[PDB]
Amino acid sequence: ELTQPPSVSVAPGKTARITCGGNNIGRKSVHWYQQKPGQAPVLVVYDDSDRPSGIPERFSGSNSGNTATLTISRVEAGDEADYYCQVYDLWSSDYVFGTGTKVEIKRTVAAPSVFIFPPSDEQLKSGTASVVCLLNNFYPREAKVQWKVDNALQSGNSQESVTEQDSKDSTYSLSSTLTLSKADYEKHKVYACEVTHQGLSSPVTKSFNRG
Amino acid sequence: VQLQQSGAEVKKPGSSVKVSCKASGGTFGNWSISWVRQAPGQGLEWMGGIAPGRGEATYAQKFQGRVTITTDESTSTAYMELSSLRSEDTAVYYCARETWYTSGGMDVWGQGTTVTVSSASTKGPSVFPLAPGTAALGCLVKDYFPEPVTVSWNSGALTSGVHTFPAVLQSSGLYSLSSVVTVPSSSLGTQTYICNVNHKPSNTKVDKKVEP
Amino acid sequence: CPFGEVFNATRFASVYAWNRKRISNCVADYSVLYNSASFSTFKCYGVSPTKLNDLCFTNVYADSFVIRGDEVRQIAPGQTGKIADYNYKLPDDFTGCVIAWNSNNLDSKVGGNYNYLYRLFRKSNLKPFERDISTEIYQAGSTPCNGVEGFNCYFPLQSYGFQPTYGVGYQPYRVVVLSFE
Repeated sequence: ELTQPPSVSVAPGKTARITCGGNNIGRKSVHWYQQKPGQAPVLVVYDDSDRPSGIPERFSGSNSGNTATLTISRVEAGDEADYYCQVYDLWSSDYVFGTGTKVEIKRTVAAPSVFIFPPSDEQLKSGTASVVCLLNNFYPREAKVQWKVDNALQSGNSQESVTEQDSKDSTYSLSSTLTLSKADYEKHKVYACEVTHQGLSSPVTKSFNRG
Repeated sequence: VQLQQSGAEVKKPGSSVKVSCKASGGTFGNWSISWVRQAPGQGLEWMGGIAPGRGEATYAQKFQGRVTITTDESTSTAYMELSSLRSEDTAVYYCARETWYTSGGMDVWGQGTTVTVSSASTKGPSVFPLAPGTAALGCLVKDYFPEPVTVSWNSGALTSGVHTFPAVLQSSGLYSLSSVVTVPSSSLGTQTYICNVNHKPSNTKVDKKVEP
Repeated sequence: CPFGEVFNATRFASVYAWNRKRISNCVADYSVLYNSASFSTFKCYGVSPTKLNDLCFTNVYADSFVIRGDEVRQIAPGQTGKIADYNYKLPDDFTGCVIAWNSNNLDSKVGGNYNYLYRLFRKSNLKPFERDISTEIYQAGSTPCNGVEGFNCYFPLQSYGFQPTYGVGYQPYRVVVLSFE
């Protein structure tokens, strides 16, 4: 039922290849849809290797029995999107899509710009505090944001939401928040944020004293 | 030729929702429209389809017996009704034109309507600041419902180095969002920075000046 | 050998009155049909299309008709619906291939090709490889029709719409069934 790799990462200038494997797929019908964050799918390749009006000739399709592959020639910074393959299974009368493949553009190893945000004087009045640690423009996506509170490693009360890959420099951005009660906030002093990442010679720590 | 869908809805679990899909070009003509949903952070999923010119609709076997896809040509608007809403039925629901020259595809894609299917309540977000060689400062948007929140900086003055992080589903049934910016350190003591948070489904409009 | 005027034929028959060609004592190739990308599908039941090229069979029957896209799944052993019950049923021990390709360019007209029909109403189900071409005014109610086509008295042959601009599930699909004995 049209299984795709979870994600492929191709270097700029190189050719991205996204396979789409199913059982007895049409000899003339595999469709490819590009979907960018917050947008509707856009049909880029249809009928295995054909392309609509307006789709650049860089996109190319191919089919060899039970596996179809999408060929994005000379991948640049504006190609980060989810790609789904879709066929019309005549033997099931259903439109069947693919699991989706995320395309990450490779880049020179960028280091994260680590910032630390103490809670505001108004946020403490509500009874709950939240300390934010910002990781700005880094690559690759794999980072490790562990919270050190008075040299004591923290776990459990941290939420990480990472931005999608940028449209120009293909860099990510991570934010990790430490949400604890105002009572437990006064029980500590030095709130730190140790960021481990490739391209960093050693972990960087942006800390602050409570007050 | 362009498809337009209804606005986002917040229906309590176990209820039923109706989703409209109107064609901009007068009438649907002799085309057929299919419905495709997408769970948050997941793939595309086919639910069914309808040919408004022939009055016949077919549903996918997974959704067969739960959806009802009907139209009316007095307004030329396709409808999709999903009964027995469950927490996993939260998705962005699309309506797309079925192709006729591609042997099985979808041509034009509607913008998409997002149901939430949550037992939570409406709430406005409180905006707490984030005060600070470059520098970074932001405003933390916390505890709201539903998802859509648009954050602008100085009402649109600076947008070059802005990062609005995606919402985080907190355990309280609400969401949390942070928006940061990167500005030169020399302009901190002079240029004033303020963030503009706009949460329409609660009519909340907050502006908070950010400063060390 | 007479495959040429079976696939590349100009007009095909309706599903309620499908045709059948007696293919025997002819040099037959089944690798051209798989190499010809002019089709949309090629599913074989029991027999493999890889060995089909070097096999001597007694007789070969090719059945041709036209249905819709969403009705192709019913040209398979053990399926129901409007077809495979009143139009064209396959035996459960079927040993052959089912070729089917889209034909929106030929079998669909802009005004509406009402020349292709399918059997909507019938009392008894069709046996495998049975061909019913009657025009009996179907009686579903308690009032015997007997010629008249009043209420609960329907003509059993309904026609397909077949308009090109609709989706592919509603488009005409030419089907050729290969049976080997």
